[PDB]
Amino acid sequence: GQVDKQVSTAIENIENKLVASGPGVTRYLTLPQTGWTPEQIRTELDKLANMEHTRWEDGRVSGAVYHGGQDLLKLQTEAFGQFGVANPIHPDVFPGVRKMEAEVVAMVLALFNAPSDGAGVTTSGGTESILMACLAARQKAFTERGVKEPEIIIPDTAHAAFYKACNYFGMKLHRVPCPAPEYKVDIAAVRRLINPNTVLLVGSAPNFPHGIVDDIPALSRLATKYKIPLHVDCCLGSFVIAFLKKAGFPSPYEEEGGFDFRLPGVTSISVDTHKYGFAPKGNSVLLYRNKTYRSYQYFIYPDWSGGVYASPSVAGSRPGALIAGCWASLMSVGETGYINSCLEIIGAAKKFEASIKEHPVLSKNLGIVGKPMVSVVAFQSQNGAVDIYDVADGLSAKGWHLNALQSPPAIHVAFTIPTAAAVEKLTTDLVETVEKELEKAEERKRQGKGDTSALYGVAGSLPDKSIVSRLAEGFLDTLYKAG
Amino acid sequence: VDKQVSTAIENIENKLVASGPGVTRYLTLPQTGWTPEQIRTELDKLANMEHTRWEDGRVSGAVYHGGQDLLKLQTEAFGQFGVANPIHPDVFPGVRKMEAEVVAMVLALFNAPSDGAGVTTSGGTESILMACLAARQKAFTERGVKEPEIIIPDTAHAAFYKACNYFGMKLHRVPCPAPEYKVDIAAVRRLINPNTVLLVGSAPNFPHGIVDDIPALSRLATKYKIPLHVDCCLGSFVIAFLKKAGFPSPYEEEGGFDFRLPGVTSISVDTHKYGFAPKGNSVLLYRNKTYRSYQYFIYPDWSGGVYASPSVAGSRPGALIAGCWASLMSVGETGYINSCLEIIGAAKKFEASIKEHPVLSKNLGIVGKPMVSVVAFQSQNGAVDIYDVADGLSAKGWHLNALQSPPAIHVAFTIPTAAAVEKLTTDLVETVEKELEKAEERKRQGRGDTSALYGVAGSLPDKSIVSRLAEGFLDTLYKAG
Repeated sequence: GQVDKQVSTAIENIENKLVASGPGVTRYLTLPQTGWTPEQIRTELDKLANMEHTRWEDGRVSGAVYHGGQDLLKLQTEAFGQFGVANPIHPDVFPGVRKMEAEVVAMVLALFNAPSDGAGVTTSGGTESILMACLAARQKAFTERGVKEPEIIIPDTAHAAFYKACNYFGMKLHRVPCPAPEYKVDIAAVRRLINPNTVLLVGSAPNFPHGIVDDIPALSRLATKYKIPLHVDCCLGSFVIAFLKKAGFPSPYEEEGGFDFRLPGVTSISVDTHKYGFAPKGNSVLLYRNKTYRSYQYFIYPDWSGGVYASPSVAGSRPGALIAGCWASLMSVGETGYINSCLEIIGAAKKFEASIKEHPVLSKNLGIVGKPMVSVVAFQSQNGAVDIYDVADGLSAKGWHLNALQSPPAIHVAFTIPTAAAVEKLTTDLVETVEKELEKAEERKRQGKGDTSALYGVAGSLPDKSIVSRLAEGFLDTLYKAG
Repeated sequence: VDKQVSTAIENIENKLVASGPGVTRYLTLPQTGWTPEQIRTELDKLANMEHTRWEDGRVSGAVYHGGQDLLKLQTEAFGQFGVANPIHPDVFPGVRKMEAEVVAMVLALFNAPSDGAGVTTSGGTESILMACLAARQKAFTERGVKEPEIIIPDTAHAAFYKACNYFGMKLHRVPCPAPEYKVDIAAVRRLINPNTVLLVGSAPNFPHGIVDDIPALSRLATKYKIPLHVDCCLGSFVIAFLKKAGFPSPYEEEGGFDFRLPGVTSISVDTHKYGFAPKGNSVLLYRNKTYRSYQYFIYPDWSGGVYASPSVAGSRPGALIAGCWASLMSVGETGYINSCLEIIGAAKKFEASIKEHPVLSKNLGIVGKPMVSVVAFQSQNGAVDIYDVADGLSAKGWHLNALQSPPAIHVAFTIPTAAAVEKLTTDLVETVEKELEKAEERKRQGRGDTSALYGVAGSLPDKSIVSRLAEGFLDTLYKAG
């Protein structure tokens, strides 16, 4: 009962927090009987656009909007306008799109020093990329090594999409710890888990939670040695991780052959053109060391009454409009653009990182998680008087949308062109937030002795996960609740 | 074999990859960003590359509306919601709303129950995948099934195979025999076993545009307590508005083909076909939230925080969502009824033409009894090879769909193609006539046409051949240099 009531309450709170109601909220739950007018639609749409929301425009949201620049957005919009009806599955009908796509891939292959037989596909997103990589490896190991009970070895810090992959394609997952202070995968632990049913090694460049780049060289050595495909999740490093050297920022493992196709064990890399490529959402690229590989992810069904069906990825039908958007984005930004943006973003990251380490308050109370090199800075509490989640809620109350982590308890900022412009303000607000909690503790001690974010703390520590499970289930339901 | 293959592939590449003077191939990022005007210029160039003229209504079921007014609106929506990502509802509430509303509107269209739930997917493929996954997870959680099986009609969409391949399920193909080209209910029944986790039905099916016996499937589904999924991807809005338009509604008098039938647990609908939403916009419908839930992915233990996603994709395009939404609102019931009237009208007209026109009626035959937007016809004359007809129309600039079982061609009518039905009829007549003449000279004395090679390869003992051929195609799709 009680658990139930608590849950229901929590859900109700979520719904009350996400579902926007109140006078003015017209809920359109059935098709209009007569078509609205263009102006009508435009009006309503503006109305929607101006709903109250975390002001990403004010650079207060972590890694949600990477560029946001009107000029670019317009361009993307025009591209969309020109290729609105384009569907690449019909290259003979939409050749332009087909070209643009190919080119996008090419351009990315180059960024990561791909071999000449390098091949790649566009995917809707990093999730899809990862899925397809996994599938690829599975099919590979099946066709070649006749493997039937597939296994993949991932770091704990690895992106959940991998678990999704294993869940979907029926693979056994192995999570290796990334212990402090390095917060990098345990190579020995990886080695130990390698067995004949291992079909994929995974590495992160960097990883979502902490923004740490795993020991891709070491993983490559293992991969080469045991003849197992290495996949690099670079979704989040995107362009930024690549332009690091050009920007002058140290490139992860430069002196050990980098983190990309330069390393012979690296067989597949996933890159999100929509994160730091600044492409429209719905634009990622998966790279394979050779066509031979890529092929495993293809779906061909020749016996179909409707004709031979062939699809390179998950989707049959896709949006040429978005493809074109991605393309132009790349062309409009260009090497210079990316170097510049890199400079800014990484600069901001480094500045923040310094702030935490140096600022008299922060340096005493907080600590950086590992040694982040890219665009993601994760920090945790080094003072038992300051609960990190409390800090999170404190910043949230100040209008910040940062990312709360679990293992360990921490917060991360994924810096984007917007957030980079707000770094100082972030620093300020963080200082103030921290101070406040210190006073609270002081007041607690004075008194002798309400914690929010407990969902990630108390609930994070809760014995069963069923609780958080139901909580999320609600969230998701809410996402589609209109009535 | 190898040489033949390689040649074929080379022909494909030489037929899809535009080369030749002026074809600038950008294989690396420009060193300095291009200017807006430069980009616009290039983009126009790309847009005006030579291609099958869908604008002239010569492409089957690729562009459903294509109307400038709508496109502009969609474009504006995209412009306003370019950066929107629904996974952040607190950041992009509008999108979150619009989505929910879309789902609702569709749920209504198919007479969903009050506890009816639904998600948006990128497309019908994804819808189908998610339905299959849902069923699987259901049967696992509830009936502890470990070796899942699904029963589908032969005419069912390949995405089902993809689903089974992906999620490791056993697939059962049931025949759809002439003249009905509907699934064999008896054969379905016989295959039902404790490991059966999903029954499938088509409304209509892609190849022949036939609606399966959804009532019967519903009965079986209720009886054996197995989920029924209706693939409605291709019936989309048009099948929903058929009766309103005045055209007969499949199985009206037996409770229709949608949630009115108690056995119908899930329906997949493509807002991007006849909803006229931008590409990347489909909806999956479930009789109850409880059901829908099975397709959700929740990973709570993740160091980055509790991950939860409703479908395949984590990140998604709010721009597209908003576009789809507006499309609906801008078109409205009236609009859809009108478009239905036109499209179905055209289909029927074509169907009649084939049955009545002195030439065609003698040489061709409709496949089954189509009622929707897909009209499929085959050769009734051994002198006329359907694929040859296909190639003939192809030479006339038509992009129609060539089928295998049986050998046939289909037209999926869209606002464009509907406007060209007459011209299509004319060109078809002329095409047929030609092949008849050819056969005359043939018989008077005693080669290989492309489509024929497609048929020959499909008639070959092993599919490995065609497989490779397809692979090549796909590779081509990503060849830039």
